[PDB]
Amino acid sequence: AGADEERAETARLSSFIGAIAIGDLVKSTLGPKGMDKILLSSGRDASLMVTNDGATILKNIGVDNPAAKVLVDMSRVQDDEVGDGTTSVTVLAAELLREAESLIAKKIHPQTIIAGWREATKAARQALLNSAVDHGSDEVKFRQDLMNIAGTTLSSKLLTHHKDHFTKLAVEAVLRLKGSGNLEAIHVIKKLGGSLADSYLDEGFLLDKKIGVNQPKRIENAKILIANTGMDTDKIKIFGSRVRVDSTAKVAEIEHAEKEKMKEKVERILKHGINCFINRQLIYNYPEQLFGAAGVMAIEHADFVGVERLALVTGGEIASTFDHPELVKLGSCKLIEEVMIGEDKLIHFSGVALGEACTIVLRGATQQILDEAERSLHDALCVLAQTVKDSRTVYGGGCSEMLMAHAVTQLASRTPGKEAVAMESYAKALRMLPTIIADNAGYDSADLVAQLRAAHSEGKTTAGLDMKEGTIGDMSVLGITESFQVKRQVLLSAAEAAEVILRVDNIIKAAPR
Repeated sequence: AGADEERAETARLSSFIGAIAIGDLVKSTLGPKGMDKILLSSGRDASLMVTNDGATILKNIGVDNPAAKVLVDMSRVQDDEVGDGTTSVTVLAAELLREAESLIAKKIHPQTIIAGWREATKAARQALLNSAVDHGSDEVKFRQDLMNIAGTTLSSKLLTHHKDHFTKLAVEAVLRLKGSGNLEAIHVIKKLGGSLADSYLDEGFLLDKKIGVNQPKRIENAKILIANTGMDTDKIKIFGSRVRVDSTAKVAEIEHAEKEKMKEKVERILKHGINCFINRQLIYNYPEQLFGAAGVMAIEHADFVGVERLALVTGGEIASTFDHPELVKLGSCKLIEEVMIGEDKLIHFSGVALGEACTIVLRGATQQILDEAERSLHDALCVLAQTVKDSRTVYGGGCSEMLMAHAVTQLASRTPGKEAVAMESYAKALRMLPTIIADNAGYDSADLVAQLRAAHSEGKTTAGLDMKEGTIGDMSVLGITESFQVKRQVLLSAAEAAEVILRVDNIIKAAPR
C-alpha cells in the first residue's frame, strides 16, 4: 500500500516540521509590531483574505500533508473562553518542539522527559494563583474603560490607524453590556461610506428593509408588534384541497375569508394606533395594502436574530397569533425610521428605553479590508468580555514572560538531574517571546533579552518590551495588559498538545491517491 506510516524519530520530525513553519508567519504578526498577511488561494478560494487575526486563517485551512490542523484547531476554544487577544501560544509551543533533538542526545527516556508537562503543570499552576494581573476597574470606569488592551489586540491589527479608536469604543459597549445579562443583544456591521469617525453607536437596533415602498415614511411613538406567524393565508395541515364548486357563488365565501384575516389585522392594529409590524418571515398581502394605507410600516421577513435582540431592547410582547397586539406585546416608542446611511437604506429602531442592547454601524471606504473590519470587530468583542469577566489581567509587553522565565529558571534545578534538564528546557522556551515582540519592534534582539531580563529580575514586574521605546518600558503606563485568561489557558493547552505529539510514536495515514 501507499499508506504513510512513521515511527520514532521520523514521526517526531513530522511534529518537528509543523511547529517551525507556523512560527515565522505567526511570529511576525505579534502585537504592536505584528504584521498582516494576504492569502490568495485557488478555488475554492476567491481572493486574498488578509487577516490580522492569526486564528482565523489557521481555522480556515488544513492545507497540506503535515499534521497540525488539530493543533491549529484547539486555539479556537481558548478564544471562546478568551482569545486571542493576540496569537502567541502557538509560537511558544513550537519552540518547545526544539530541544528534543538535544533530547535525541538525552538518549534516555523521552517519556521520562515528558515529566516537563507536569513541570509545566507546576509552572502554569504557580503563576495561576500567584502574582498579579489587575486591580480596580471601578466601573463603568471613567477612564480605565479603554485605550488599553483593545489597542493592544488591535496593535498587531492593520486597522489601528483608525482602528485604535474603534477598539476604544468597545469598552463603552462592554459598559453598556455589564451586569448578569450574560453576553447577548449586541449587533455589529460596517458600512460603505467614509467618515473619519469610521463608525456609529446606535442607541438601539439597526435593521434593513422596507414594508412597502408604499406606506409611511417614519414612525413615532412606535408600537412594535413582532410576529411569529407571517401574514400568509389559506392552507392548514390538510390542504383540503385543490378545489371545485356548487357554483361560483360558493367561491365568493372563500374570497370573503381572506377578508376576515385582513379585517382582524385591521381592527386591533388601529386600536394600538399601530406604527410597525416586524415579521420574521413572509407576510400575506392584504395587510400590505392596509398597512400602507395605515400609517404603519412592515418589515417583511425581518430575520430572527435581530428580532430577539429587539425583544431585549423593546419590552416586546408575546407574539403569538393575531391576538398578539397590545399588552400581549410591549411596544417601545422612541422612533423607527428608515434612513439612508450613505448609501444603503436601513431602518433604525431607536430610543429603546431598555438600553440593554445597542448596535455599532461601522463605516469604511469599503472592501475586503473593510471586511477586515469584519476580521476586526469580532476580535474586539471577545477580549473585552473576557476582561470584564476575569477581573484579572497581567502586564503585557513581555512582562509576563520575562517574569516566568526568571521564576522558571529556578525550577529545573529545583527539580532533579533528569527532571532539571526537561524543566529547564521548558524555561528557556520562555525566552523567545522576549525576542519576538522586540523583533517586531525593529530593535536589536540580543540586547533586548539582556536588558529586559535585568529589569524583570528586579521585580519591577511592569517593565515589558516597549517597542515604541525601542527598549524595555513600563507596560502599566502603556496599558498593555494580558487577560489572565490568555496566559492560563495557553500554558495548559500548550503542555497537553505538545505532549500528544511527543507521546504518540507510530503515526499512520493512508495515501489520498
